[PDB]
Amino acid sequence: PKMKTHKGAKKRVKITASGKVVAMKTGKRHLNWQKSGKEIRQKGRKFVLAKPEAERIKLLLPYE
Amino acid sequence: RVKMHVKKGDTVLVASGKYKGRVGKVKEVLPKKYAVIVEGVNIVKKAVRVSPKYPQGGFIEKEAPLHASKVRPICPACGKPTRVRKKFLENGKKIRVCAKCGGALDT
Amino acid sequence: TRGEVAYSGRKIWPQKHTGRARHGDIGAPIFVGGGVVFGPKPRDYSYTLPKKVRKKGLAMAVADRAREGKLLLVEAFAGVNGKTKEFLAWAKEAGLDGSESVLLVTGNELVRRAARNLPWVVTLAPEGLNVYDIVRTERLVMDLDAWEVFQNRIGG
RNA sequence: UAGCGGGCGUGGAUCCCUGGAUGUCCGAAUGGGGGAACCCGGCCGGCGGGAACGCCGGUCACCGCGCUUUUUGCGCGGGGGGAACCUGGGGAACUGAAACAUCUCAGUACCCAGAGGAGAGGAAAGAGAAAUCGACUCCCUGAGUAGCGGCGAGCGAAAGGGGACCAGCCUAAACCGUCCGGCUUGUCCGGGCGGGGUCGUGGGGCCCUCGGACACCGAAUCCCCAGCCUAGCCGAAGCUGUUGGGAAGCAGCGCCAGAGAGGGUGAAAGCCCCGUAGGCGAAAGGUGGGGGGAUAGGUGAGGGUACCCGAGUACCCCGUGGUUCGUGGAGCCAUGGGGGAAUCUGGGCGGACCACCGCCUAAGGCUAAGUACUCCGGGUGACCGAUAGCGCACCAGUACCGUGAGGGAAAGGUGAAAAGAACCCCGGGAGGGGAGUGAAAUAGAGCCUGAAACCGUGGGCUUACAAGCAGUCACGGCCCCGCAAGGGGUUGUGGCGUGCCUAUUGAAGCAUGAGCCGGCGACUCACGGUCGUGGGCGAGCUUAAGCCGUUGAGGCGGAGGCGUAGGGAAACCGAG
RNA sequence: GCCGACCCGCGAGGGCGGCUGGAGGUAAGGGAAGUGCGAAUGCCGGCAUGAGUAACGAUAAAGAGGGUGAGAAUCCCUCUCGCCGUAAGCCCAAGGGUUCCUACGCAAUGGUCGUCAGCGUAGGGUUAGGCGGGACCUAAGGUGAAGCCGAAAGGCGUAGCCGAA
Repeated sequence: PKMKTHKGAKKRVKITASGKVVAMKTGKRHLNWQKSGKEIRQKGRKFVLAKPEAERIKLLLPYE
Repeated sequence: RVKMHVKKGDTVLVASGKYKGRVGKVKEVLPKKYAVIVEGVNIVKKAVRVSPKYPQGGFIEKEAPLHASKVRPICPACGKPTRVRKKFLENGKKIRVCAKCGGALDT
Repeated sequence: TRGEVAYSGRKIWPQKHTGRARHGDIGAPIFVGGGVVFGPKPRDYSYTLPKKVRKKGLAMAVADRAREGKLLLVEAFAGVNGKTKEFLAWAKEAGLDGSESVLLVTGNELVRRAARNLPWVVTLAPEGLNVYDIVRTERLVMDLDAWEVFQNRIGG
């Protein structure tokens, strides 16, 4: 019957209007200090794919 | 209550299995188990030879219990289904175009 | 099942110093009337069928009979009265023997009654059609009431 | 359950259907005891020739209610039972996040008490943004959105709208008399009574102008009639031949049908029988506004007033719980405590609060419907069929087991009917041997079938010079089928030949289970997605509950969901 | 079901034949699932394995004669023989409930057998004004009117009351 649909994943991801599981980079907070704008702009976004397809089965009903 | 078969106590014809195609005597109706008998199954029963109610050689029988739905009604005609009638005094059952059933006692 | 046994949860055997096997409460499919497992239940076989295609079939069914030429829609009958003689004579009128089938169609209380007892006259009428019924049977006996029933049934 | 037996029925019996007697003692038990069915008596009558003994009948428990002069009482009620369905005081743990304390099963089992064929709720101190809706329960969908969280597992709204169903009236306080006690006899503190009135466009109380009224809404209240429940009743249509123990079968001719639903009958029957389709009936006890009546009752303007309009309540603060809400800005709301008003200039929300603005009437109640569940009843099945199906198909909640709590079983078959084997032979009988019987006697009394495991009789074939996963291959010798060739099978000679299953890199292994054989025996259910696909429509696809309908009968029903545009956290832009 | 030296499939299996058996069966085209064993020291059932082997229940012991009955060292009738006697004799309380007593009976139970019973079928038997307990007494204790308390159950509990060999 009616299942959960998990909103953790939803609250931190966004597929590309079809099924290409794509999202945001990983590894902030505990960096900074010793670096420059290099990794700054580069922390911007991310790709994500492959096993995130299993992750695509995770979310289910809503799409969004 | 609920034993309204199709028989009473007089005389009727036979279409059975043992001696299919005979006729029924006075017809002792006993009991409500559909067991009926006239002169029908006249086989042979044992019963010991003891001096009391039995002769020196006890080995004989006559009429014996039988199934109810083995017979069919009749009247001064041939033998047809009994259809009932209000005599507006009593209640019996005439016959297909003809008549008689319990009509031997002012019926 | 194995938990709804008229027994108890009594785990008679210990686990260790015993003899033969190892078992919990008597309620288990490994025994006698001890509840089975995954089997037959008073369940529900049911689902949905889109009107369109469904009613395609409806039309198509009678249409398949309309593909063998085995039908007729009489107006008034010779067996109007729910008696057998007249209706049979009228069956002789329409050209019907004594070894066929009567998914009739038609909507007349009188007709259905007489034609209800008559052996090969399974009789069908229109407020509740059926395509199984026509596949298995054969004779759209009809009044146009049942045909007009067809019309508003497959309208589109 | 057969019988002896001696008695009752058309002067109408068993019998079912109704009411009534009977209903001993125990049983909330109930005078009072009390280890369950025993015992003791005070009391009114009765019986014993009956005072002394005993029984017959009458009485004698406790709590809650109003009258009763506190009196005795009189009237009232009460407790205890119950499968699940409902409510409440408290209330676990298993498990689950593979750990574990918060989060979870869960307010599930459990204990007790309560309540009814329904419960529960219910007329807004309501939603929540529509300056819009318009009492309550169920469903569907909104939407698994919104929303919560060691942001971990997981927990999950309502508004919306489409359906099931639709029901609406009163109190308290003000206020007007009236009866009773006190008393700081007061134009008084209150209460027993009656009318008064019920509000959210604020109502009314009361006082004065309107004219204030037959009619009008008519009940949930009483009174009926049709109709329903527990005995019953008519009932379509066949006759012959035949195989046989039995026909209904196969044949000839004929018929029945609102009836071909099924069961029976020695077998397979529309036509023989209960009955079916259909049609029909109740004295007795109960059921019913559907039709109806009547009854309870309920329906109208304005001025002035200004009296009331629910008090430890509302409201504030600390300790609280529900709500999607875990300490969050936490609102509402239910309350351990401390604190504590007002009377329409009265007060509860709009998620802290302030403002505005709409919303709305608390702190005293009630209300049918629709909704749920299944012991008992009928209906009726792609349900089982004697290790199944309930543990129970039968003298099963019984034999046996524990002190008890409690555990709990094994178990159907002659025939069509007993016709159930009389008479005689071996025996002490038990059992057989001839009989009769019925078609059938491996249908013979535990009697349809009667495998295998396992235990036996004769006979056909082999084996006593032999080293063995006992089988297989070539040959032969023997016994019996085969006309021929062939074949059965017996197994002497030799070629060969390391058990089944588990677990292992690796076993015939001395790592393992198995006595044999028979059976019951383990990959499933609604939905949730996912890939594929056989089809439909294809920019369109599709209904949920539920409604007319069915006697295995369809159809309907646009609420809603999605596909069509994506993207930005957002604001918003926009095939950008 | 039994038997098979015949037919068909590469196979699980399919067909034909006779005997047993006595009232069912169910194609082709489909479909709904407690569906396929051989193990699980399987649940159960039936029956074997050791196997004529250990044992017949304290090492205090029988013999005869006669009798009964189909059947006797096993029962019984008498002659004979040993073992106890702080018990291995007698009672009561307890408990068991026809076991009793008699006619018959061995198919069971009896640790063989059994004509025997303590078993069996049926009948027949248990006498109180004094025994013994109740129409008298309390103790520990419990219930329990009252009372105190407990969210529920109920705890706590005066007078009373049941209570004994």
